[PDB]
Amino acid sequence: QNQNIPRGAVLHSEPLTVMVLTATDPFEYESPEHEVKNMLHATVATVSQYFHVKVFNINLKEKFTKKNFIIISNYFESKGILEINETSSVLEAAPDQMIEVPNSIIRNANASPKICDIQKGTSGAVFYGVFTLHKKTVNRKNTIYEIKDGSGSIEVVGSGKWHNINCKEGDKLHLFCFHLKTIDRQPKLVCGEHSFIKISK
Repeated sequence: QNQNIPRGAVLHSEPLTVMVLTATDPFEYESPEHEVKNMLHATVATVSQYFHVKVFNINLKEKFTKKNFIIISNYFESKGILEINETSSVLEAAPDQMIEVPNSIIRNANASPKICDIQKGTSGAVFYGVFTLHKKTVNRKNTIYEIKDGSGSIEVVGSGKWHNINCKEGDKLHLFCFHLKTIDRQPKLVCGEHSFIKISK
């Protein structure tokens, strides 16, 4: 711990134009020092790639609206996820900087992984996606959300803000930035600091 770039992460200084595809509202979370912090999640695309983005400056909420074009620089990339820090630059693109993102990229960005492919993951691998709730178990300390698709079932462990969420079997759980851990010799998805869940009917 001597530079702020995480282990195995990369600093990108050069400007990158992206189109915003989706974004969450700002939400509060807790830092390891128990400070209340604020961020949002977003998905953005270039003409050739999409990225999930952790946005650590909620003053950027209006810039991260669907179909807006923005230019990012001085941001980190870690495990394929972009991180927009308070020190990052995020500017509104000019008309001559807008780009044409193919629909295939947008469909891809919006696709969820199958649970069987999540189950193949290495310890610590990070996943996002929308899954059907099969079974919920609220414990003293955390909640087990068992999600299922045609490829398999897996447990999602929620604690803190993600403990005892208001949902029922059959609802869809939109998971942001969960990661794989081995518990009872079986892959489970668990929260990290920046995890988020949204429920839909």
